[PDB]
Amino acid sequence: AALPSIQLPVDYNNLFNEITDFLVTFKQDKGPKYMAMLQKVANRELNSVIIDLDDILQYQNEKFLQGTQADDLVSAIQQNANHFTELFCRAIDNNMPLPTKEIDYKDDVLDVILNQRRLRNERMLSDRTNEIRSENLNDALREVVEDETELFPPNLTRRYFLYFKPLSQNCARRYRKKAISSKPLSVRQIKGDFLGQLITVRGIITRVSDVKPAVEVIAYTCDQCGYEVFQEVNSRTFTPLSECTSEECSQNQTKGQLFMSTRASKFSAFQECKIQELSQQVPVGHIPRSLNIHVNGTLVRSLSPGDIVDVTGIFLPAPYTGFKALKAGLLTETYLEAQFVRQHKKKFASFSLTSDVEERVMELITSGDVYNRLAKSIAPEIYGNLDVKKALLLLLVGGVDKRVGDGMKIRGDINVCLMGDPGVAKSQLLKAICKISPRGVYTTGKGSSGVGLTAAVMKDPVTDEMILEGGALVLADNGICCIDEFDKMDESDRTAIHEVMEQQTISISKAGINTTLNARTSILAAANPLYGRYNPRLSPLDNINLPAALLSRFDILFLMLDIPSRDDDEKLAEHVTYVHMHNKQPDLDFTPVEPSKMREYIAYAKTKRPVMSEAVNDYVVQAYIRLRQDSKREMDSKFSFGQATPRTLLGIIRLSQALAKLRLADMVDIDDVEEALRLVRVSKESLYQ
Amino acid sequence: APDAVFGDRVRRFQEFLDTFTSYRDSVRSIQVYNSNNANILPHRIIISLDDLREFDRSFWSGILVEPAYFIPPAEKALTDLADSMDDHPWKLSFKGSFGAHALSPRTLTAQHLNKLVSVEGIVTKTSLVRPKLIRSVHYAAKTGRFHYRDYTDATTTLTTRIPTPAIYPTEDTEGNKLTTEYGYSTFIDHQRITVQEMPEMAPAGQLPRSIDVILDDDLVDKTKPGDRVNVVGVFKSLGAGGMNQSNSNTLIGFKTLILGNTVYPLHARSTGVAARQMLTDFDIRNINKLSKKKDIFDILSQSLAPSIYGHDHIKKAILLMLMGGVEKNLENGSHLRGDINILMVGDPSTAKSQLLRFVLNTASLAIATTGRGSSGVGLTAAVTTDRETGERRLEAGAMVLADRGVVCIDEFDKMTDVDRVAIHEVMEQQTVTIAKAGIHTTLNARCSVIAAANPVFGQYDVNRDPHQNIALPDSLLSRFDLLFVVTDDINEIRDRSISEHVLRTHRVTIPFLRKYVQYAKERVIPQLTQEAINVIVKNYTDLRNDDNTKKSPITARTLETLIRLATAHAKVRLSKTVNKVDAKVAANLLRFALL
Amino acid sequence: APDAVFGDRVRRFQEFLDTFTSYRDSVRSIQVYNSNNANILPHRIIISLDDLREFDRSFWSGILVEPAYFIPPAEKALTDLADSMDDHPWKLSFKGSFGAHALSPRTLTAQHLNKLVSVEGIVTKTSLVRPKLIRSVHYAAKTGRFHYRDYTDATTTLTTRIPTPAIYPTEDTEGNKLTTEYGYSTFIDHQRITVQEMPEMAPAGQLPRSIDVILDDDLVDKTKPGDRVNVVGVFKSLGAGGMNQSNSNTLIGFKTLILGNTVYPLHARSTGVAARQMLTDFDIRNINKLSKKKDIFDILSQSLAPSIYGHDHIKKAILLMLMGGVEKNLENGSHLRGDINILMVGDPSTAKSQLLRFVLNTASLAIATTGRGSSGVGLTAAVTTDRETGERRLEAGAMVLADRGVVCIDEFDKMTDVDRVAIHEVMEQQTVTIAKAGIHTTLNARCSVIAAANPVFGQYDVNRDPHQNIALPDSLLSRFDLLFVVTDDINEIRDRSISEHVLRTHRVTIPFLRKYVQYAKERVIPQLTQEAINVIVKNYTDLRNDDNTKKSPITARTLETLIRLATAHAKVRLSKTVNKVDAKVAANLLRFALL
DNA sequence: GCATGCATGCGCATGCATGCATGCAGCATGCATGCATGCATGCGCATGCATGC
Ligand SMILES: Nc1ncnc2c1ncn2[C@@H]1O[C@H](COP(=O)(O)OP(=O)(O)O)[C@@H](O)[C@H]1O
Ligand SMILES: Nc1ncnc2c1ncn2[C@@H]1O[C@H](COP(=O)(O)OP(=O)(O)O)[C@@H](O)[C@H]1O
Ligand SMILES: Nc1ncnc2c1ncn2[C@@H]1O[C@H](COP(=O)(O)OP(=O)(O)O)[C@@H](O)[C@H]1O
Ligand SMILES: [Mg+2]
Ligand SMILES: [Mg+2]
Ligand SMILES: [Mg+2]
Ligand SMILES: [Zn+2]
Repeated sequence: AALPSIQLPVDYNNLFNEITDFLVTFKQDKGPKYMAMLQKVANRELNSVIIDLDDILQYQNEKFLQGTQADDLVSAIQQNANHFTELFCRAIDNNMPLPTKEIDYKDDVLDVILNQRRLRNERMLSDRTNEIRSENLNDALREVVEDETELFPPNLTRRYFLYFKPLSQNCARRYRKKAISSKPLSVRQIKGDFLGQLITVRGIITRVSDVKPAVEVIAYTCDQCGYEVFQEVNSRTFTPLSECTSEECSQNQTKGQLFMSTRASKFSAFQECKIQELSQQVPVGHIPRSLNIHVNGTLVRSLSPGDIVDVTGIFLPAPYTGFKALKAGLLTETYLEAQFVRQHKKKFASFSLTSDVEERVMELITSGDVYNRLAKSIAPEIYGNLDVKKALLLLLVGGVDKRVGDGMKIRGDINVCLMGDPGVAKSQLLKAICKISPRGVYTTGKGSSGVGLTAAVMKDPVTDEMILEGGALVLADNGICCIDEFDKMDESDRTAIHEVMEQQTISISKAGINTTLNARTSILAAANPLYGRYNPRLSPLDNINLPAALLSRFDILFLMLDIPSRDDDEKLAEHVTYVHMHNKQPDLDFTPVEPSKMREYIAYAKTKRPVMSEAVNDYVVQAYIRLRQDSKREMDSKFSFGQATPRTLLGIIRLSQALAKLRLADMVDIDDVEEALRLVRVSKESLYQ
Repeated sequence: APDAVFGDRVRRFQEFLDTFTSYRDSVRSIQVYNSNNANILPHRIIISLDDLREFDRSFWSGILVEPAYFIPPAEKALTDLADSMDDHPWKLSFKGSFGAHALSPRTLTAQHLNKLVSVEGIVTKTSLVRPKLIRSVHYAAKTGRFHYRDYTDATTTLTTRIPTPAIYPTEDTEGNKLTTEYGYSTFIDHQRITVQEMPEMAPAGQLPRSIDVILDDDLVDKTKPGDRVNVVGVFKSLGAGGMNQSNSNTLIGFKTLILGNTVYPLHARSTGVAARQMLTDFDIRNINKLSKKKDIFDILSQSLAPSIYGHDHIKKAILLMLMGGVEKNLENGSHLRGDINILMVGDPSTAKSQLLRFVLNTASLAIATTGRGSSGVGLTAAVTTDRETGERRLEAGAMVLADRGVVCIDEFDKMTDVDRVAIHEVMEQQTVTIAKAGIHTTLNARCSVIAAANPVFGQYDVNRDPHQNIALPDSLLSRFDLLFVVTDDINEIRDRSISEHVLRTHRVTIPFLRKYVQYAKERVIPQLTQEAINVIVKNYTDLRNDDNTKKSPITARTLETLIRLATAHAKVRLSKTVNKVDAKVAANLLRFALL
Repeated sequence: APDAVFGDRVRRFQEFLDTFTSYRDSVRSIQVYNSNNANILPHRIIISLDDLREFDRSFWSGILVEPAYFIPPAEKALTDLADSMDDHPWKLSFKGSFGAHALSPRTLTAQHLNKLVSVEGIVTKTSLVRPKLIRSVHYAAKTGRFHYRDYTDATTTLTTRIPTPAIYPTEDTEGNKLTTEYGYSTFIDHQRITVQEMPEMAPAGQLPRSIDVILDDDLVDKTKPGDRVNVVGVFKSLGAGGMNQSNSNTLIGFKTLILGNTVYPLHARSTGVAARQMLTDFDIRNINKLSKKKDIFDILSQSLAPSIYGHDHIKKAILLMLMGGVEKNLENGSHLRGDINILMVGDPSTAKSQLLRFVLNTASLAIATTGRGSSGVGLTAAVTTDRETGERRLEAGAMVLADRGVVCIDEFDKMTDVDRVAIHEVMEQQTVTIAKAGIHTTLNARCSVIAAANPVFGQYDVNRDPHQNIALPDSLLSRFDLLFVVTDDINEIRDRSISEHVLRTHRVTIPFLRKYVQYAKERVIPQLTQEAINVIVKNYTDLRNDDNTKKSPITARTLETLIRLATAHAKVRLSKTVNKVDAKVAANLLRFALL
């Protein structure tokens, strides 16, 4: 016959029973975990449920090891994820406990409406039962009652979202299984055979659309019969109804006109994102490709441009959208549906103390000598350069912003310029810092210019509104911007960095745009003398091209020269040759700290805000007076990169605050200012050889 | 229903496969590999048209002239043999001489329709690999049954068939609702490409001709734009050329395209496709024997461009560049370069361009460029384009295509700062960074560079220091691993000798050299040794603390260059570790270059 | 494509056939016979619905209520079993109890549509057996190849299918002409009949109801008009009841009919179907044992109509008539009669009608008639009718239906000359001749006759000679082999005894007797013997040359009658030759009848 | 034997199922065209860069 039938090794009743038992039975190594979660959900302190597959695997293995049979719910979900969502939703709805807290005036309108709907359901059921019993024409009575009455379906009474998360490699390895759902893949490797599965993709985000309401069920109200009509929608477009469909209007001769009711509708928060290949995954001589991701519900706003992430999702198809003339059969377009996001570098803003972080941080601080121990751990394969490594660490930590009132503001970030002879690993240090930073961006001269920095006006494909796409500076907001070949930049770009490093903003006034952008970022610049090697026979300011004011506005400026020395050359050569012969550093008395723990400690330190007192103020003013008195004589002899100015005092203050924060103290101390002055002094040591 | 001629052709092709015994064992090997490893191999093999001609001329002509009647029988015979020999359907590909059926997009006319053809050209644009729906599966809630349906279209079969446009089911036969099973459905890939006549053969001043091609399943992503390609397939016509219905329009004709079934990339000079040769056991024995002699480096060095006189050190340097060093990546994520770079400055009749062209011709993957010929985006791939799908992206440039290969630059001094700054990053970090409106990416550009330049005063002057004679940024000169200076001085004996040599010309082989280079670069990766460590340390210290006037400055780049040269010489030696001899050769060559 | 439910049902029916082993050996026997005898047997088997119910009730109800989904699987299972067990498709027939699915054309309503039914009725009109074209074969002259095509219609399967109206091919695909091969094509028979409610069960004074039936292949010529038939089939509906297109007419409904799959003729009184029984080895042993007892004739004669008193000689005569003699045909083409005829004349309360009705009830094929009930054409079948094909033909009458059987005539003396002249030919030549407009034929009417008549004066009178009491033409009397005269004379003892016998009644079995007569009439054919020849010669001479006044004349018909009685008594004895005892018994019986 | 009445066959009117065409009118449908949309194109201006003086 037409539409034959086929037999598969899948039974849904057994799986549903197993789901119910799992939801009501699981215990982690207190009552059931998921039952407590449901109690919170009913009490209205939660919105999302996360189902982990490691729990399911543990449940299955526990059932097996003691003999009783169990099905491979893990494999079933992995292969046909999209179908189990409804099974889980129904299983949960069959078990949701009652609310233990009354509904008050400080609750959500959504919850109010849901409660009203449930009470109304109970009212019709009771009324129908009473009416039927009155006739004198209990399971049969109940059954006829459900059969002869209309209700609000469960989906219009649910209040929570449900998501899955993949199987951990550790758990699969311990249980002797192969975690397919948690093997990272590139957009290159995702082919058609993977459709309908739960898979993990490793990539870098490039574009994210704004959050907008996506409709799932439209609601209309009929004034004639007082009914509510619900129309499902699962397409990119739909058609509104005109005439009633309720039973009364259907039977009657005069039908009422439907109207639209936004509040009763069922909306979803929807975003679309574009993910791109990583460099190391692209084959030789090819261009990276992209992929489309959809985010629905409470998982929105979890992705921002420039993030390197692992996204778990269900791979689903979509209707074809190319030209008709090139269509050959039933071609389809693909996308990923998001379920779980894992960042490769945890943002500072999301910091929160906890036993696991506490033990590691206390271990590190107990080990002692935190300052030097961290400083030596930045790019440990580069020899020497301890002072610049310390300065870079202080730049990473940052200072303290100050809100002085009356609308004014004082920056709290540190700006560093390295200026050196060729072949001293400036680019290596730049790249290492950009990698260690959680929002570090990297740039090189003519590669990016104009709208490459700042932002440009474009039109969103998803929505029909105009938007601004940011450049490197906006992408590096609340982070580090590393610039190579600083002196080769164009005048417009130089002015852009000028204004950013002045007041953390960028003003644009051009055809079709009149606005200001926020660029709360730190600057780490690299530069090379104007004649290649430094010429001691010429003044420092004539040895460089950038404007003296631009040099001055930097908090820290280092000069790096290559003076041959038969002693230190031996040490450097031994270091480099050891680094090549192995893949590790040579020192054995020092153990470097990994970037994860470094980020942990820096994030913790950023929570502090030390303050300044009178003794330190007196010391600072005396030091500033002495330094300002001295610098004038040097500048007169044309042997200084710049005269001392109040920006120097502000830089000293910021460095002292950063050192205090690193020490993890609310109180600043004289030794911090001592170290800051030591650094700012040694900044120009090589100029006096 | 069964057809007598169809069965007869099946039997005849079965006899062919029986008389020839390579394809049976090939199929057995494919099945054995798949069974053992469960990666999976496709169910396809290749046949020799020459063998077919020798066996049965009638069947040969039948396949060549009427594939629609002769291929499906052979495919069925192959499938039957595979299913019989084993403890999806299989497919066929063709190699051999096509005689008059080897054409080009310009010489492909309507008289070749429905006949198997082989076209050569350059890929101009590919399409996005999309899945195609074949079989759909559904589940019934009210009954607990699984239903399915099948689909097909015009391009999946050679013989015309009566359309059967089955609809997508949403209800059961009884009226119940249906649920879709994406994981239990079946999808197949599909791509479309365009091929154009090569620019080395197309008429000049005349617009080019192009032809479409459709690829399916396991032939879906075997090429990229800009490749030289040879495609063997069936040239077919589809649809009705406006005949059906009135269709008053008469201008349009019949749609045509190729149901491609074999695709081959071809190597060419100044192209992104690398050359690769198959190595035989005789080749391996010969190369391994040759490696054991003591003057192998000298022999290989002299083998290069024997038509030119002298320049032994430059020949050795070119060989070292070809072999290359080794690059290191640390767990932290740091990258350490392993390529080599060469610059030559000399008098204007010293065969600089000749050596440049020789390296272009012999290198497996090389791209040639001149000073002002390519500028701006043409070098860094900084151009942006977009299709009708709305997405913008990049298309590769000189150095980007040159990844893992060689770039020859002629008239080097003629460049500008806008692109010298750009090439700084390529020569040191081996990456390219782009940031335009809506694009922020990074492209790997791991390539080596050979360049030649002229002195400022026409002829090299010995009365001035090298700075005035070269006049190039010191930072740039630092990035080049080796710099050579060559001057022609008149001398009766040398002039005599070059005269006899040139007159001789005017009245080891390269292929074996290429095989040697391929094996050496693919198989062996040596490691450092304490002896070499000490030798390099001593030599670098001496150079840094010597007062002699040099042509180039000294940095840590010199130490890294010494290490790279030692490793490359070890690679030439085919040893697993660098040695004192290799270190000394590297030091001696560097000293000769500098002094 | 394959269907899971179809496969499950096939496997279940396979299990049924495995558990029940009779059908397997039946199929093996059919194949054995068809192989050995090359007449060919068809591929059809009968299944028991009772066994199906006992095995699987759900499957039983499935077949009963939805045959369209359950039968084809069973047919496929049977075909598979046959093709597996052997060293066309096969078909099924159903017997057993149909419960509420046994109906009649009056009680057959729309609620039974698509359900397996069993109807009973009388065949009213059969149709002409025509061949149906299935597969056509053609030959191409220009190319020397044979093509073919297949055809189908709506009535060849239970399940609906998408129409595929292929056309008759006259040309090749290339344009060549084609020549048909009538000898290599394939044709199948086809017939349509109509069944009506029985006349003994339909309400009196009401018009009857009828239903059509379609038969195909080997069920094509199993019945004739006027027969009692039970047909088991599938009640089905075809076409669209004017729904498609406008078709403004609403009076007509859906066409319906039965795709019959089993046909059974049934025996009834005064009907053209002969009754037959199946003889078991127990039956044969009992009959053969009984054969050896000396008083077998006496016991058999007494067994008939034990409710009546006396008439022993008449019972003997009726038994002799039932057994019958032998008819002879010579190489010349002459025919010699072998039947017997009986006439009874008696007083009006002598159970004549009772004996006559007993013979009607017991004889395998008997037809009953009254004096004036049937007249003219009704006896000789001389009626002429025609269909819409335009041809005229004959439809059989009483004696024509009575071929090889018995005719009971009651109130014989009320007939007329016009039909007594007709019956003369039937009694003597055993043939009927008709010569009407466009009809000149001759029908075989080999039947025996038993008749009863009343004396002229109400009661037989002994004071007058037999002629005045009988008053029938001497020619007619000569044709009756035996004539009996029976009178009731009052007598105290006889009246007493008949009284007790009748009162006893008012307060060997027949089936075994019927089996006995069937076996005797089918198996034994005796021959004449010189002893009987001499005895009959002497008896005939004496009778012809005696002076006693007889009740009937004497001719050579009397000698032939002696022969027939002797042969029939030998048949009763189951001896292969007549004997002196049989001759003497025949002579004694005839002498008693005449005197 | 002789006269009548009933059945029976012959002849004369007529209605009635099949099967076909023809003029006609109705109804789905292709076809003219009316349009917004998104895209690529060239088309000058501002200007950073290289060159000559
Ligand atoms: N102090 C050092 N220790 C180890 N390697 C170094 C050091 N200084 C320079 N190098 C090497 O020299 C190269 C300098 O390249 P780069 O990082 O671009 O610096 P620059 O821009 O000054 O040339 C690097 O590849 C690095 O490995
Ligand atoms: N060392 C040499 N031995 C033989 N021939 C040479 C040598 N140097 C130059 N020539 C000849 O002189 C010509 C130089 O051409 P070209 O390579 O264009 O000059 P250049 O490279 O110096 O610009 C070549 O055709 C080559 O045959
Ligand atoms: N010899 C007999 N033995 C028993 N019953 C007889 C006998 N003769 C007549 N009868 C009874 O008398 C009735 C005669 O009915 P019927 O056969 O119509 O009379 P007839 O045959 O003389 O015309 C029957 O019902 C039968 O039972
Ligand atoms: Mg650098
Ligand atoms: Mg040249
Ligand atoms: Mg009677
Ligand atoms: Zn309504």
